[PDB]
Amino acid sequence: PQKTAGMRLGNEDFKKDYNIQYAYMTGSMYRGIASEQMVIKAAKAGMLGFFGTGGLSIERIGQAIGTIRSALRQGETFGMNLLHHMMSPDKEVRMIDLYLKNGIHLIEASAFMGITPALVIYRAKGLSRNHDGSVSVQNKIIAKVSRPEVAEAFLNPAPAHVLERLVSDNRLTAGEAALAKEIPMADDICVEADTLMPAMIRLRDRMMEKHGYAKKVRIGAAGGIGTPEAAAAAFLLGAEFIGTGSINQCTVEAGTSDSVKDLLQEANVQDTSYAPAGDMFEAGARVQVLKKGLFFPARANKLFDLYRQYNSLDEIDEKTKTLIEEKYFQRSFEEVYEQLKRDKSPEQIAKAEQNPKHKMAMVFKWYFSHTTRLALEGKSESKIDYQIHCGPALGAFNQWVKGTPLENWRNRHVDLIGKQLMEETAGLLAQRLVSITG
Amino acid sequence: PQKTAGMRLGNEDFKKDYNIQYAYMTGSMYRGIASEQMVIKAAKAGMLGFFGTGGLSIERIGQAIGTIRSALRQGETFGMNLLHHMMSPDKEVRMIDLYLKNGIHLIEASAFMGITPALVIYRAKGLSRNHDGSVSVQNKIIAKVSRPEVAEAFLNPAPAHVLERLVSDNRLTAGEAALAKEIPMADDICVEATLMPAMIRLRDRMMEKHGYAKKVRIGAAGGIGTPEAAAAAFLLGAEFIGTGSINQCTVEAGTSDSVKDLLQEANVQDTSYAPAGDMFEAGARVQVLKKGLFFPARANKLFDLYRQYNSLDEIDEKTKTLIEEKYFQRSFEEVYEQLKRDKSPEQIAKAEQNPKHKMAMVFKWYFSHTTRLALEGKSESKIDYQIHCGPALGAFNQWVKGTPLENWRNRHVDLIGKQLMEETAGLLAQRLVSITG
Ligand SMILES: Cc1cc2nc3c(=O)[nH]c(=O)nc-3n(C[C@H](O)[C@H](O)[C@H](O)COP(=O)(O)O)c2cc1C
Ligand SMILES: Cc1cc2nc3c(=O)[nH]c(=O)nc-3n(C[C@H](O)[C@H](O)[C@H](O)COP(=O)(O)O)c2cc1C
Repeated sequence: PQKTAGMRLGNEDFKKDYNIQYAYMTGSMYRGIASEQMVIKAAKAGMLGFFGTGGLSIERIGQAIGTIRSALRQGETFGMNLLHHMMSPDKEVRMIDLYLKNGIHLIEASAFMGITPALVIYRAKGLSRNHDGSVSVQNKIIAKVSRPEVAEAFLNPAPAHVLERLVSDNRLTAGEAALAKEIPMADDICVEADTLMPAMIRLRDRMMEKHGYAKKVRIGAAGGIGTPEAAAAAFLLGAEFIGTGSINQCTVEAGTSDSVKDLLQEANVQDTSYAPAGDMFEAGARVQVLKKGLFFPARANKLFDLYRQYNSLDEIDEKTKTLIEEKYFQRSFEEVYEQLKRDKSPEQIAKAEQNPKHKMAMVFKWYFSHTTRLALEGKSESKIDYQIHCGPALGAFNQWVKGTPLENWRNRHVDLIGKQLMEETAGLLAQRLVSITG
Repeated sequence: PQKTAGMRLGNEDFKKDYNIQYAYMTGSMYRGIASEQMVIKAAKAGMLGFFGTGGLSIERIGQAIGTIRSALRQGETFGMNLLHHMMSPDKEVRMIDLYLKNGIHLIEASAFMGITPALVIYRAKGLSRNHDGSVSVQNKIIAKVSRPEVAEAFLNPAPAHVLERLVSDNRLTAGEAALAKEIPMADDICVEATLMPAMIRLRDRMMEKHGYAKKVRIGAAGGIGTPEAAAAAFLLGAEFIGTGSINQCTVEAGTSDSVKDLLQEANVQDTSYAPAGDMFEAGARVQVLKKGLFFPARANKLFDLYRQYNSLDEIDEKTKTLIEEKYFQRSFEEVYEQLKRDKSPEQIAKAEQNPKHKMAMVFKWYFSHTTRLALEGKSESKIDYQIHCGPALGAFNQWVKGTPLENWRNRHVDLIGKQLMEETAGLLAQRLVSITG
């Protein structure tokens, strides 16, 4: 049907199920960096886009839904991020409720460690038996995971004790709960690898045998993909669809500042490094960020090293304490904590007043939200503090398109770079088959 | 025709130039772990083998050359490691001199940060002008590198100020130095591991810039222990590949049976990083076998102490007692005295003046000692064995689990090489057909 080589790549049922032309998804990016504009542009070009709900209010998310639906008037598929946080399980439930009320039938579920009541409610709500014997699934889930045991949890049906409970509470009907037993929690697993693939594929096959699901759950890959070569490698290793992230932040459509994008355009492969994440600061979770020309990585790492050794804010020696206040924060510890009193819940403050360790993290965490805010806002002339999440994939992309019309991010459109990546990926793949069988 | 699928992989001129059937090399492994016997077995099977000269005497290396040549009597190609050390600059020069004096026309050049006088001497010596105006290159170099700027240095001709100097000193003739201007430093770059596709563009850029007659190929090494890994490398544009870890666990490898017994049981997750002896101070790290072994933690500890204190005395008596009793089984004083016997007066002199260097020198004993423990079959305590190894071996082990190849005593370096390349070829063709169908 006039479909290009790029469109032939990856699993056919994946493309059919989501009514898309490419086995390709743009991954969520928090605080709307994966913007309404981006999701709309991706949907209209026949690929999968997810809106970045991370760290936005329910009211704001609902506003995003309305805008996207209004612009998508040919039944184009699109998705919403559902980002798990250990501390705020009610935000997730409220997000699901918003999704159910507003027609959201596709989510990217990420950072989950296992299956939650909210996910089960979403998966099972609306389930009905078709006359032809099949299960009518209203609400689809693409689970983004890095760990086999989380993948496995998603390849299994909704756990029975959660269903039983939700039926008791009249959240699900017995019929919905019965139907939920014979389908997996996720329709697709996006394996995020920022060598794991064959293990996940073997795990998938085992789970298909074990449960005898009617429809195969596909396994895709994301992480490190910014070039035709990287994408080709992912498909060789068994990816049945692929996802990108870093390259999409550096486009016209991305919901971040022009200054951020200017920085991102100049990134090379070596220009990123690891730094702690705000929302998982204590645990020691780390994420990749832009390094070249920026102080944030060193500074964020420093604050973790101080949390690590001392047990309170007072314990910090006055010379570094003066460093943090004057250079990092441009604010005193006291000033920060008082600002935090305004923002946070009384319960959280109370918890900090009793615990000097928690009070410390709480104050350092301000740096992360502050620097994120600085980045999103175009304003600061000092770019030195900008927290910018980014992997080497972008660096690779930049080198790929060096000296091209695509070099300037103002000519980079999320749907077009997506298309070109997939078409060139396809050509590269075919070209190699020519080479080795010649 | 009559070439297997495995032999078709990679760049054809790479295979032609080195008169081999596979675009495949076994990497050097120090102290003769890449043994004469291994290099011979690889050469006879139409692949590239490099002898592990690292940490051996010039006399020992010269003896290795003789043994290898005698067994290779059909003009089979083989190579020698040239391992750069910042502080043994004369060993390199003497190694080059030995290579020139003997039949060595191929080296694997590794750990170089840029181009040195010794490398230029090697490259430029044999040079002759061909009748057609082209440069006849006698002495070939495969540069193993991780950094773009080092690769670039190798993709460039011998730097002019080094040539000019060597001519002045009558090490090179003006003719040799002239010819050297129009050929690159290396014939091949083995990129040691997203860097892959980047390096290829850099190569192309350098080809355009200098218009070399022969293309410099770009290959890949690191993490390759299975058909999948090897298939991925070629798909990503590798024009040849090199392996290391999988070869240490073969009959031919020059290390102890007990080391190989440990290696046979390795899984992907059973390795970690530890500092390297020869580049201890700089903070260079290398991958080693971890599971069941104390060496990694202990080697790391010693670096943390070098990092922090500025002398041996400064170490608190409780950790000082740990190191002496458990790590070394010897006192600091006993070690230093042993070192006086071994090392050059010049090195002792430097330690006597500098307490920082004296410390490293003493900690470095641990590395040479544990390396020796591994090479020798003897110690029943395997706990201190320094064994270099990456996850590639773990992957290989899982690949051959429950097969005749499971026992390392049935693992031959040439045969696992062949099998890897043949299966790599089959995997690529079968999957590319599937994926583009
Ligand atoms: C700036 C940025 C923000 C991101 N935010 C989220 C997020 O909020 N939730 C989520 O599940 N993934 C998030 N991701 C991950 C991407 O969706 C995608 O999975 C990942 O970036 C793929 O890795 P790659 O950049 O190497 O292509 C984010 C990535 C970036 C670069
Ligand atoms: C035990 C061992 C010793 C090695 N010794 C050297 C060496 O002396 N000089 C060198 O350039 N590379 C040395 N290497 C690196 C290998 O030549 C090869 O490049 C590398 O192991 C390939 O990575 P892989 O193990 O993932 O296959 C050594 C590797 C191992 C495993």
